[PDB]
Amino acid sequence: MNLEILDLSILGFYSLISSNSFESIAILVATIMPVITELWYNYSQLFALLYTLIYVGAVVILFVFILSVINEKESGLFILILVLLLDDLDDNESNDNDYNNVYITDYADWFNNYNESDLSVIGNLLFTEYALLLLIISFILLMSIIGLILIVKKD
Amino acid sequence: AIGDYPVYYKQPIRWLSYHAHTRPHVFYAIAVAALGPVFMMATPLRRKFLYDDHEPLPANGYPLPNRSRDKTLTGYDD
Amino acid sequence: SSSIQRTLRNLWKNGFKKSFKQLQGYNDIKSGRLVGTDSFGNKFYEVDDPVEIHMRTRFVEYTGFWRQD
Amino acid sequence: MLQDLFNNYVILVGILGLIFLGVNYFIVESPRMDENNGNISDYIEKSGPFECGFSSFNPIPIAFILV
Amino acid sequence: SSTHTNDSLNSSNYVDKLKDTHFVFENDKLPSEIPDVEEVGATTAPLLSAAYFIGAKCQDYNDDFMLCQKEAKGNGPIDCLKEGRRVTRCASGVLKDLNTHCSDEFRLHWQCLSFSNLEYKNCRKAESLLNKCVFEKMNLVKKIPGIPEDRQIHLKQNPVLKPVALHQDSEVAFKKAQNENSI
Amino acid sequence: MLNNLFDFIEYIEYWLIIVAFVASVLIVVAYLTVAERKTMGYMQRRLGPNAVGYYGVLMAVADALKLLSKEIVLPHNGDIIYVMSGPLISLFSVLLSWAVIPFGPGLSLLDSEYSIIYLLASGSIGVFGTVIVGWMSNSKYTVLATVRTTAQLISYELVLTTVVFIIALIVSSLNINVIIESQYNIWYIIPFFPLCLIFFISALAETARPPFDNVEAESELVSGHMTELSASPFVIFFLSEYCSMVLMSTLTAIFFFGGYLPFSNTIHHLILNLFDQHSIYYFIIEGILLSGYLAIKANFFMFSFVWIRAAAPRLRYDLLILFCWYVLLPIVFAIVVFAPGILYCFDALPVII
Amino acid sequence: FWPMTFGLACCAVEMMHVSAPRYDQDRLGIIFRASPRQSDIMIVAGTVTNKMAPALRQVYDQMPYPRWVISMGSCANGGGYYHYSYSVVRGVDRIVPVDIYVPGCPPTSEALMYGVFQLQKKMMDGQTHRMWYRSY
Amino acid sequence: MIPFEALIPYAIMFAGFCLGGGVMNSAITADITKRARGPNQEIKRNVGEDEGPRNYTKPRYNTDQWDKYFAVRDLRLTGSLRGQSDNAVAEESFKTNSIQPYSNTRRPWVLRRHIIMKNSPTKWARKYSSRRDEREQEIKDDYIRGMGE
Amino acid sequence: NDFYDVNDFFPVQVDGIESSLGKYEEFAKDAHEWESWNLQNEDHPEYPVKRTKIRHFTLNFGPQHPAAHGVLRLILELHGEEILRSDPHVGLLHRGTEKLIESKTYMQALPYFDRLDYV
Amino acid sequence: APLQQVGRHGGPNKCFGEFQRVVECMTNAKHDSYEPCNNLKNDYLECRKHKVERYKAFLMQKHAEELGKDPEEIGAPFVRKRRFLTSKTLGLVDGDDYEIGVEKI
Amino acid sequence: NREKIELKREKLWARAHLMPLLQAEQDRNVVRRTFAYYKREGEIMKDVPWWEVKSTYSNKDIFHPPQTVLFGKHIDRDSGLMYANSRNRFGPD
Ligand SMILES: CCCCCCCCCCCCCCCCCC(=O)OC[C@H](COP(=O)(O)OCCN)OC(=O)CCCCCCCCCCCCCCCCC
Ligand code: SF4
Repeated sequence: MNLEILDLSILGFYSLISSNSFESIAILVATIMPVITELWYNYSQLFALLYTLIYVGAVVILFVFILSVINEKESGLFILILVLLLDDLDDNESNDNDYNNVYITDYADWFNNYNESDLSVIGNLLFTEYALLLLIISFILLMSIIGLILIVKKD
Repeated sequence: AIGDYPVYYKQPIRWLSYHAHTRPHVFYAIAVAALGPVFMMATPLRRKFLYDDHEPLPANGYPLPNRSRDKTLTGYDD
Repeated sequence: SSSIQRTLRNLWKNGFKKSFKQLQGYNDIKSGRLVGTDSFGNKFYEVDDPVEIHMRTRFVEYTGFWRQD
Repeated sequence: MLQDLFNNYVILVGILGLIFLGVNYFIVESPRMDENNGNISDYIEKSGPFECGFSSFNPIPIAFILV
Repeated sequence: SSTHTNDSLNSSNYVDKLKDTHFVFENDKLPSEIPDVEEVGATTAPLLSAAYFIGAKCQDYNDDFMLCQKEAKGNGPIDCLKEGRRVTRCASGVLKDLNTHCSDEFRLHWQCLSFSNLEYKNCRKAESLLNKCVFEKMNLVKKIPGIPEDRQIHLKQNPVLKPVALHQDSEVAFKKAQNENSI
Repeated sequence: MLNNLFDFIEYIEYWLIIVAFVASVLIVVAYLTVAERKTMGYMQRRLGPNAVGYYGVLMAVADALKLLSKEIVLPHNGDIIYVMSGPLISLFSVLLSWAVIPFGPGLSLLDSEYSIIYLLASGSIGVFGTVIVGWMSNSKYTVLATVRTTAQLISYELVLTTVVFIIALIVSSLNINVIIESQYNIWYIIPFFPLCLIFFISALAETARPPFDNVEAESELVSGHMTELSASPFVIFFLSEYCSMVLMSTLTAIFFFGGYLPFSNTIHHLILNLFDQHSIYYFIIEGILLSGYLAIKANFFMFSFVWIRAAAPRLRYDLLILFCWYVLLPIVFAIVVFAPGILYCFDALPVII
Repeated sequence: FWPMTFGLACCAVEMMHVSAPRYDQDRLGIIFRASPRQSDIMIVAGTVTNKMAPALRQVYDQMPYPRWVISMGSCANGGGYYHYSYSVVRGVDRIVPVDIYVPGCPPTSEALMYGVFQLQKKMMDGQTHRMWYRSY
Repeated sequence: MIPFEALIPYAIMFAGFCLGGGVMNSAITADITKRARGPNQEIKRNVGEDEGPRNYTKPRYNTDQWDKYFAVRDLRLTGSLRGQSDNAVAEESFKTNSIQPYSNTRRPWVLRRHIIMKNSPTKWARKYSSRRDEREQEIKDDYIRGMGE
Repeated sequence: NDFYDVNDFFPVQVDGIESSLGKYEEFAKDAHEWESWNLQNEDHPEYPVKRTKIRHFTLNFGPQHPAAHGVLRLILELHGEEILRSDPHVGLLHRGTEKLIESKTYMQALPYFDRLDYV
Repeated sequence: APLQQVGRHGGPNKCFGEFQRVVECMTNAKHDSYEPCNNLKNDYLECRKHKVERYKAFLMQKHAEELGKDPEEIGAPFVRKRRFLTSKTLGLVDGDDYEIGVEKI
Repeated sequence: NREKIELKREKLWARAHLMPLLQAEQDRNVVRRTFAYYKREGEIMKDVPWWEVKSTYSNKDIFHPPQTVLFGKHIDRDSGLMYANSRNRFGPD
């Protein structure tokens, strides 16, 4: 009984009935949280946190910052339910039946006596192996800092 | 020159003092950050007068002896 | 004047019953020489401690336990 | 390693949240008990904005938006 | 590190639920033609205690097993099984020897490690007793390769990092031998 | 039945550990409100609440029971969502941040090499929880202090985040236990005294406590963002505010004052020398000492939160934004490069053991 | 017991002196709350002019139940000195129900505390949940 | 003049941390040690007359990827993730009781069930176009065609 | 006016608009749909922009404020956070002292003066 | 040449060894064409996805039905709950079916 | 910091000596399961004369263990609480 499915069904409903910009912002948070939680379990815990620190902590509270400076103004129920029920029939984004319905395993090895976190490897590669990517990204962030001022600052 | 803004290519010492009295948050911020590279470039003085570097950590798997297998190895058999 | 030295001295002289009455309405365990009671029954005390502040040298102990008027 | 203990903690806080919601709906005296004058929805005077008593009718600067 | 992998038990049962993880047993055994061997039956604390003593006694056999892997060219698990039994038998030799020669000092050490998060820095006193007893019965000396002799960490007289909580048995056994053996 | 009882506790003991843990935090949080008025009372030659419970001990419970049992003001008949999301998100955000604080060696509900990120990530959610309070619920006083609020706890979240990372850079670990256990021979108050001031200044501003208290600017915005809130929505939000004051007080002790580590190891060993290590009585006393060592340190900042409130006037809002960006940020971005330079110069790049 | 800072006139000075260190209303659990929503009492202190009376009703009606009103001083009680004024409400009881009247000009800081205590003695006499069982 | 009345709230806050620390330290240590006493409840809870002093085992923090393998190894040896056993030779059960987790490898539910997040040019090709599968089916089919020859 | 409100570059005379398939007037009755055929640029200072006069944020620093030393409806008109115009509304405490003194003696009028300033 | 397929600890992962033999085969000078390296590339994709191996499991599951074989007697016994890896199931001689401790290591 | 590096050096070598001992047992676990798989595959596909029993890897000089299995008995199916009434893994119930 995967309770993750129910939450998305709710979000798949309020997205269709969203009326004002309050609803759309709440869609973003209600999309991030199923992303963050399903990543905290299952695949990668490091990036479940890296989402919260950057997505919610930087952009989403900047979404609601600007939205307060924008505006605040202002089929039925059977069609919305019918749309969801037909949309819910197929939910296999892939079509490799063998790859979906067969489970696998990996065999652990004791060679890596130097156990380290996944972030240490990323730092060990992003700062040495792919330093150019890091230095270009710094350059892009420099462009934005100069870019954001010129657009907004009237003088 | 009662309170004139110092010229940076004429009075380097007095130009520093202007930004040390009137903009304290800028002058002393850079100075703390300046010690970073300054101490980094002073490392070759430490490698000869204070102590020598440690040996690198064995983070490359099991150290494999640079030889061939020993045929004569026996014992602990079946 | 507010430290535990004064409270413990006033706790021991008064006994448990009188002090626990002061720990129910007064919120400050105090002791003093009884100066008599009125017709209604309130007991009027005066404090001889050299530590009490200017306005707290005369107090009362009402007849009631839960409510004081 | 092993976060089953943390998982139960997350469940407990979530369950504890409803207890904050629900306890008021049960402890408070009903409208008829205090003055009966009206429900929250009906009592528009109470269920209205506060403006220091007198009725009234964020274009923030560039810098605040720029920060 | 603690990242969810597909090879060992993950963080919580919810992780197992999302992945529909099945923990599968195999009821077979090794085929008859593969000779049998008695696996080492020690847990984490005994091994961490005896990791260096296993190295001294089995140094020639650890290297051959790992050299066999390199010379197998990716076919290690099938081409180094005979070498794999040599390492297991030598490792069982040390655990048995520590059990019939230095049994008291051995348990005092790894029980200290179980008491202090398996960190080697928290059980120096229970380790100095074990090293002296092993050197007088098995000729095995702990050594950390790469650095000078007088810079090995376990010989530091005033280590900067000491345990927060002192093991009582370690202190009692140290003081019991403080005056008796080390007059 | 004793066979179905002894194993029954074996099926419920860890739930009780959390409940014991939950009550442990709430008791500190509940009595911080009482301790605030008392501490802020004598400092002002007042007395503080001493007539609600014996010596005023039952003062927080009176306020909790009073507020929880009031009429709840609602925009409509079934419009509870709007006046609950703001307080609930803020409460859960700071309640989940307690899953990482270790009461001793490995005495944390969550232990992972990403404790710092999880602690900082949960801080961001509470920031987003607060801006919901002043949103769309008319516009009289809550929406005035929501662009003001958001522009404050956004900016200092930069300075607070950098300070945390600079400490984590020194130990090369993001695990709070490693950070605590690595301060054995030194407390980061000695080398990083400027950071502790910067951390505490940012800790105050994030929680919106005075002097950086223009969120609920009492003389300017009545009750600030809580002027609409009443009864249970007020309790949840108010409880959210003080849990941060406990948490930020505890975090300061964890990072700069060594966490649960004893003040003196000589006294610490003498006390633990009296209890036999084979009886569980030793491990009850050990937890009390280490937690008490953390509590005394965390007490001083909880005292400091009230102390600063009783001696410093409020800071004008525009100078708050010009403060962190012009002053605190360049300093915190300079020690983030001063620290690696020194560590590498003497060949002391940290590792995780 | 969280009143609302509705100081209007010279009676408001005494309401501040209760919070002063000599009397320290905070010791009794009294914390003035500015907003009506957060305040369950409303100490109407000072003259209630006609120009204020409509505004006073708006502030009173916003207090969630339960709610009490204390009338301090002569002006709030029955008109006081300005009883014969063209622009003074003669007693705030024409506008909001009152639960206790504190007499004075201004009532001494102890008189207000006595008025607070008497109202407290009334609140401890509330029998709402027994009323449902026995009178309803 | 130290006001002891103001120090009363701090004493309870001091006891606030103690209750959490005292219970958590003693309960977690007590349980961990109890589960290492044996592979069964009949020996976990029964204090032995012939046993020595009880040696406890404090909880482990700052674990790494080896400890996860160690815990499973101890589980297959002594029926607990932190069992104690320094026998030279493991039991006969240890030979054939290895536990290997088999799990699925499907994409997160939010990826394939959000009304918006599941729509992209390449995701529609995966979901509604047979061109990817027709090619990748031939490799699977060649496995059985290339046996008899 | 009361409810809503309505140059540097040279005023450039351009007439005789033509396309490659006719004249401006030939397709005039059809070009309203074609947004690329409009002849009124939106950057022009003379371009007709009719916007309602939405009043600025006028917070009431009203009677129920702790900062107030009485009952002051300080009608503050602010754009952003700066102060544009302030119109204090005194009178919320006009007890009519000057009217009452005229009917009382010189000794009876003294207590009125202690009630002017409370401190 | 840039690294690909780096495991979580900084070294080669499971499928890097099969990736290197493709690169060595392609860039070698002895090969007239890339025909020799066709099987080496098929193994690398096999390592990452196991699609051919999963297909062989689909047939075995499908084929076991048509002969009436039951998965209870051919399949590999498994335990689905991590708290029920009991010492009796683990094969310990004295072990008993009580739940094992997985609350906190 | 210079202390934590020397301690780290000790920790790395402690695992270095244990690595051959632990990896040898792990190799015998992979070998057993690999042989156990082809014992299963041969059973099911015994009546197919043309079938070959071989791994899905074309390169035959590199050991690639299987990573798929056919699930069988649900051992903890009948489990309630606190007592997994585990079905007898070997043979019938
Ligand atoms: C802690 C949980 C608290 C949940 C509070 C709200 C519960 C209602 C269910 C919303 C969650 C479903 C996911 C969709 C996101 C919300 C989009 C939306 O339309 O919300 C509608 C909400 C209820 O109003 P309603 O009457 O149902 O709709 C018409 C309103 N004129 O009206 C609103 O606009 C919401 C007003 C409050 C907004 C707060 C921020 C959004 C909630 C963020 C935390 C919840 C995280 C998502 C949880 C569900 C995940 C699927
Ligand atoms: S009753 Fe007296 S003191 Fe009070 S407001 Fe009226 S004139 Fe002033």
